[PDB]
Amino acid sequence: PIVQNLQGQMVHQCISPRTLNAWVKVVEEKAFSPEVIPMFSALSCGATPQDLNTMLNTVGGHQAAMQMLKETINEEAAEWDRLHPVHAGPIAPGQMREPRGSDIAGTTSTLQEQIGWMTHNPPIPVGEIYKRWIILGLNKIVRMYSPTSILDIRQGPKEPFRDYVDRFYKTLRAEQASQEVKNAATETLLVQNANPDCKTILKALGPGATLEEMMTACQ
Amino acid sequence: PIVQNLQGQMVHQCISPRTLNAWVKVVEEKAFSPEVIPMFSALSCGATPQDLNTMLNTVGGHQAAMQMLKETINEEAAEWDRLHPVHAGPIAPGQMREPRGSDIAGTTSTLQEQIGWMTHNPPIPVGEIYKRWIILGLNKIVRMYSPTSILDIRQGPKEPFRDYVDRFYKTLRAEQASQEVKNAATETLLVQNANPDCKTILKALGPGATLEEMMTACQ
Amino acid sequence: PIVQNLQGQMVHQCISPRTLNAWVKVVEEKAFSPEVIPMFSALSCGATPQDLNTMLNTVGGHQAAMQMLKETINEEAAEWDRLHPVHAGPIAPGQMREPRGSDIAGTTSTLQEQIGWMTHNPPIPVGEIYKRWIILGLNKIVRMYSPTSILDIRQGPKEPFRDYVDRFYKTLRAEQASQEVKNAATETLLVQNANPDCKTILKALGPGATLEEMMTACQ
Amino acid sequence: PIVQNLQGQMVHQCISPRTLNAWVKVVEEKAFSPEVIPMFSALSCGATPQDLNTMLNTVGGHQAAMQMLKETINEEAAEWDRLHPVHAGPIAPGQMREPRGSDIAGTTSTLQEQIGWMTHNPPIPVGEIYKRWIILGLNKIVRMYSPTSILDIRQGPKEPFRDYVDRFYKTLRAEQASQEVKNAATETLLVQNANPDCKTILKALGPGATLEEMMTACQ
Amino acid sequence: PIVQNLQGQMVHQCISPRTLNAWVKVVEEKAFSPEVIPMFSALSCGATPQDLNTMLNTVGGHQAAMQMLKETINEEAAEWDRLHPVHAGPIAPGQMREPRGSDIAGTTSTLQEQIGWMTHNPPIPVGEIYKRWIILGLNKIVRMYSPTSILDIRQGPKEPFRDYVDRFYKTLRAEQASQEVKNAATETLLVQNANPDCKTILKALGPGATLEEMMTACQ
Amino acid sequence: PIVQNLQGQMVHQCISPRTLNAWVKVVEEKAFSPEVIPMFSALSCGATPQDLNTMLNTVGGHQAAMQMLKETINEEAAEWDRLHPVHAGPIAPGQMREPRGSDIAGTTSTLQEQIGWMTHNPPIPVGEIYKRWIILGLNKIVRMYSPTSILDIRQGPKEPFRDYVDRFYKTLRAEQASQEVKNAATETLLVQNANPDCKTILKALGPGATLEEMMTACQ
Ligand SMILES: O=c1[nH]ccn1Cc1ccccc1
Ligand SMILES: O=c1[nH]ccn1Cc1ccccc1
Ligand SMILES: O=c1[nH]ccn1Cc1ccccc1
Ligand SMILES: O=c1[nH]ccn1Cc1ccccc1
Ligand SMILES: O=c1[nH]ccn1Cc1ccccc1
Ligand SMILES: O=c1[nH]ccn1Cc1ccccc1
Repeated sequence: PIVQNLQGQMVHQCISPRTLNAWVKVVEEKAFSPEVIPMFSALSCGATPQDLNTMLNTVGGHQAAMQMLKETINEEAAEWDRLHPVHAGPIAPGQMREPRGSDIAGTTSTLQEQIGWMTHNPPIPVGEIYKRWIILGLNKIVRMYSPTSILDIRQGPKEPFRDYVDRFYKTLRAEQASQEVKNAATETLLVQNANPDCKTILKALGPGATLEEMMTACQ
Repeated sequence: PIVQNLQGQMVHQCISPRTLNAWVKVVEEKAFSPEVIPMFSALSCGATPQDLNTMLNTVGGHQAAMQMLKETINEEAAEWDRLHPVHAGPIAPGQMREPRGSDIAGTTSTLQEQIGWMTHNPPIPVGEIYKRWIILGLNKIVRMYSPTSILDIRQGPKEPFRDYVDRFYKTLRAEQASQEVKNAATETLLVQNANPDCKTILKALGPGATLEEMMTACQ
Repeated sequence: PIVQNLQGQMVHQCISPRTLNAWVKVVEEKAFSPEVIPMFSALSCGATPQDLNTMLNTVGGHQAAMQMLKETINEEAAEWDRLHPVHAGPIAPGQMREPRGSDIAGTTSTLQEQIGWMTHNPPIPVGEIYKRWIILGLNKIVRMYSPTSILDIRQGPKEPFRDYVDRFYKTLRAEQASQEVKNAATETLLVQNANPDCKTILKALGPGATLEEMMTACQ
Repeated sequence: PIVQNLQGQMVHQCISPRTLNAWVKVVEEKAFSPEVIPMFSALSCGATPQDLNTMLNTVGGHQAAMQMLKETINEEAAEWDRLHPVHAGPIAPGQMREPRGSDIAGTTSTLQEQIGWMTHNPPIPVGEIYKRWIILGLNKIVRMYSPTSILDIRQGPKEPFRDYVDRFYKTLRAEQASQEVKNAATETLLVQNANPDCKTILKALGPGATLEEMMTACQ
Repeated sequence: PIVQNLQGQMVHQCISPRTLNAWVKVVEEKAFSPEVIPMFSALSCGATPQDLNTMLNTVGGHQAAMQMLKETINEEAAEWDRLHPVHAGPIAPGQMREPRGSDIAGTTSTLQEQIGWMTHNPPIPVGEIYKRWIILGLNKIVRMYSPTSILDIRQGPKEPFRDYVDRFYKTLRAEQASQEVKNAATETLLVQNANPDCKTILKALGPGATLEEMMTACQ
Repeated sequence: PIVQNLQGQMVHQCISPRTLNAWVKVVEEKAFSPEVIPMFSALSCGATPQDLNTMLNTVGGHQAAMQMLKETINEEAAEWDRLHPVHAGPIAPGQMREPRGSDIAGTTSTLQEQIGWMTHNPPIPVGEIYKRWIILGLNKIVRMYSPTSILDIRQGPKEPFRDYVDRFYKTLRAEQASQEVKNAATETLLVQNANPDCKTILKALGPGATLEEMMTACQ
């Protein structure tokens, strides 16, 4: 990653064994559970494109997902090259060349080039641009691997309302519902999918009920 | 988080794998036991709003709780915007814009904006303001998930008084009794809920008994 | 805690996940075994009152003990306020206010106030004063939870003398015998409580015997 | 490894116990799974030739692989000496000698010589040159230890298409297919090797199908 | 402990959770095996008397040993006070007082006094003096807890000579034989205590045999 | 160990709990497997003679080996004293004395003397000289504890050639064959010791076969 030292210069530091192991272990334990993505984002704080490729490449399983992710990165790289075409022919001696999509993705750029871009005044944030592409790809993977439609999350007859709501919102998160839909589902599908006893209690609360109020009501 | 370096400047540092893992593991092991909240506060020392969202978003279960927490944050954001309305229209070039509730909560502000506020002379402490909102939300969750009324904590006939007192005060903590009530319960409900043999001994001590004296008495 | 940096200034640093976890785990594993107290003291090296409250508040069990500890802290705070009454009415602008007992205990003081006191020339050591109160409280808890009187530690007929002496001094430590009594018990209760075969051997050594000499004698 | 300090000088630092243990443990757990190679590359960030030999030499098993790796290094060293012959006879007093292949590989050079080369202005990057040779050798080992031809990865009749695609691309990675072949296999061998029900669905999609679209289709 | 910072000043740093836990765990796992003493010495590198008392006091078991250790420390403190008597009556204002035996042992001195002594030009090395006393005490404990005389370590009839030699020298180490005796036992008791078949082979080697040669001979 | 600080001075730092524990654990898990020696070398990076004795002394088992190691160190110390005799009689006031073999081995020198030598301009590298002696001793131990002659490593009739080659080269490493012999064994003993089916295939390859080619051939 790129970090600041005591002279006030942002400098390269090696990715730590602790970071490398944390990422491989969260993928081993959680696969493409939605909460893996904020973990990836946080473990890749300050990452160069080299560091992002290290993290993705240290994953041993899930090679279907990793091939889909490469396809997404290639789509984003291709859109970058459409928006930001680069001069053909020789670099000005000693000067910074403009990054292409494959430079951002770390496959045609050196670590030295990456550092040069990320530490330019002002930064050309190739690490942050590439991380955006990767997270776009990972979100597609999370949606693909979501096992269950929200339509099939219904409260069991002896299922505590809290356990049902946990399943419901775990499902909406993987299915990648907007916050607007998560906020609004409280006075639609969450009530419809409740068991008869709880649905009667929720129906009676009226509209405008907070989730806290609905959970209190069906305790 | 924001930390101080050797030039005397408060600077951004990445959230550590150790911090990320500590928080996910305490939620896995303890759920919304009351002691999770001081742990959250301490693990989020120096946190930006980005870091607070990372910690909450890395939680995989408990999505009912996480949706209630978003509802609380939205209520606090809305009260902030009532107290501190911001100018519409263009930012003064190169100058700091005033934060809105959604900027404090990290959903409409950049990490660079957050750093700018938190390191301003004097600080606009968006991390501390947002942490207050989050802890307000988490305290509601702790109360909601408290399984047992204090009225139902009664000393078993062969239950050591110490084990009963541990249950009693564990319950009052989750039910979120004020310190005044915790202090005063020693000469009310704690005696009433004691078994006959201990209640007789405590009744005789008189008023003014310390908890230490009551625990000694029923040893 | 408060630590020194490279300019020679004592500065605040966040409590570490390693410290937080060490303390919660020693309380989980050892409860109020006497050796928990030196561990608390060492894990709280440099602690602000905020940090001491974090450590105590991260404990999930033992709420009888934690309520007794609050009662002790309140007694010490009340004695502080007797010795060191503070001016009522407005703070001199920009100047340091004098701490009250509740400021020392971290319930009515800010982290900024605490730092101000602890880093004043010369320090007003609110962290060390509060730690003294807490350790006074924890020592009461250790004594309360000591399960066995020293009168009931007697050497079994096939019990190795060393195993008996370990039980004896483990008991005296929890019962909170002075060093004078621990030193002097070697030529009283330790011999009286020994089995017949060892008591005969120890009786014959004469007075003045070192513990090493008594342990050699009954090997 | 070579790291930068506060004066702006790249300096030697000891290889950490954490790095040493991480590498030995990944070889113990994963052997020559392809993902071991990016892990080796990342754990050896900044490595001197001495550090690379330490990492390889701390491996206890797999001595067939380690002997093949030495053979590869010797081939690369021999090609280096062809491209970059060095002066015979005495070093200019106090001056830097040119590295030979065995100096790059750390067997005939001192740590001091290695540091001298790696910190020269401009660097003679003996650590990076040697790491290239080692990774060339390790890639041969990965290919040798790949247990299964891609021709024998075929979707079972009740095998979820995703599990088949994971096996397929895990196999292509170990067999060390180019990215061009991995990209193009989606509209050849991946369909041919699918079960009848999925092959019918994929045959119908037409050409141009993304992996995401094929995986959606056979969900 | 006392460590050096960047201004070139030896400064106090808190004992680390890692150090505290390492020591408690080695005593839990190894008790008073001789190898515990070099571990104590190394874990207490740079220790103040306060830090040495922390380490000893964090031990929960072995209170017979810990009482013997206090007796040894008191003997050494008493000899210090014989060699180095201190002036009675008032300290020169702002000046360093001379340490007494109980100051060296940390029971009558403050951490500030200890730092003052250890960082004086030239140091009054109270940490190193106290560590010497403690190690003297711990060596007595190791000897006391040694279970077996060297006279009773004899090679079994089907016992590999190497396993016998390991037992022999493990025993001599706990019994606290000088290096002179360990060196010389190779051509006395080690041969006498060998089984008949090995004793015949060793008898024939002649005098002057290295341990390596004796171990080769009886392989 | 000796490390560099920010003023550009090589300074003493305490051996870390992580280093101490890593070494004791590798000896517990691997004994005198050959790969323990590069691990010792790497864990002792920068070590003073004091640190090397700490590491060897923290080993609890293997006291036959540790006594042989002392014998080797004494032989090397004696050869040092032959090559580098030191002046008898008084040190020049305030000046550096020349090290004797026992000073290099840390038994008659202080840590301060060791630091003085290792940080002299130019260094008298007592840590590196002593580490050489120790590794010479440890290599003898590895050879002594090697359980099996290379003559007895023969490919089983259903043993995969790769598993046989792993045994063969694991054995040559412990028996401490030169690299020349390891390189040349590929076209001698490795073929002779192969099973009939593989020997026929290898016999036919001709001379000049790489290990990779032989392993491919007998796959
Ligand atoms: O190296 C890796 N692992 C996952 C993605 N990448 C970068 C990449 C992107 C696109 C095609 C090929 C390689
Ligand atoms: O990102 C997260 N996780 C939990 C809360 N937040 C911030 C937030 C607040 C309110 C609505 C939407 C998002
Ligand atoms: O916060 C905590 N946990 C244990 C003690 N304290 C401080 C305190 C002291 C007294 C009353 C109320 C609170
Ligand atoms: O020391 C090691 N372990 C694996 C490779 N190397 C360096 C080397 C290269 C070639 C021949 C001999 C030694
Ligand atoms: O505090 C501890 N634990 C073990 C020794 N010490 C210091 C000490 C020495 C002698 C008498 C009393 C106390
Ligand atoms: O202290 C230790 N442990 C193993 C070797 N050494 C140093 C030494 C060398 C020779 C004789 C005596 C002691």
